[PDB]
Amino acid sequence: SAVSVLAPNGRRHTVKVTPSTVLLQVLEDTCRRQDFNPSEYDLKFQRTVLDLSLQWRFANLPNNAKLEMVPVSRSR
Repeated sequence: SAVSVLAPNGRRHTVKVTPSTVLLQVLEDTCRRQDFNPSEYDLKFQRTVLDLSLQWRFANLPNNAKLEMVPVSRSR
């Protein structure tokens, strides 16, 4: 399994995550290294929202699991 994050700011980065790994840990990890906040950033893929409370084991993401990056505070 692999996850991809396409930043609309012109920044395209892909992060390989596990299908059993919580996006929270990945998002938090990438957010930590990428010094980013969820309350200021939101992730969504197709018809599935990508956030912290969105586990792959549930949100069921695609192989490269490509997610779209969007500035904001969680889904809503």
